[PDB]
Amino acid sequence: KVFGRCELAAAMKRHGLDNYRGYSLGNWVCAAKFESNFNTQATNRNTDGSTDYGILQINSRWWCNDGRTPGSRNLCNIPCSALLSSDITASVNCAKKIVSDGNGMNAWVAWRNRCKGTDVQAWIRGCRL
Ligand SMILES: [Cl-]
Ligand SMILES: [Cl-]
Ligand SMILES: [Cl-]
Repeated sequence: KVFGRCELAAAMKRHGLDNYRGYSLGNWVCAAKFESNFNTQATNRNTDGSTDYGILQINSRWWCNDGRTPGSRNLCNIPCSALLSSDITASVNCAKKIVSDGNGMNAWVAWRNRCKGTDVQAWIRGCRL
């Protein structure tokens, strides 16, 4: 599913991501924009052989099981395929664990490089929330 911008903001809020660990909704929408362009089915293969999955490009090295990332963990206790669903529940619940791991949203390098320090409120501007 490719979400609309406000549609995704609303879904993220519904699932308790708004201001989670102090990160406003615009941060999360911005991260999703640059990670996946709002496409739940996004996948990308990393140089280390791991894969990133879903709207927030969650990585199989630590967070989910895909059966093909040697030496990896599955800390969200989910198959990576669950992160591709039109229902963002699994991605949100896993993101909550990731952002709580110590480095906040810096875990998403694209958030650090493209969202951090910017006017992230622009991502939810106009949205009925
Ligand atoms: Cl915001
Ligand atoms: Cl594996
Ligand atoms: Cl980047």
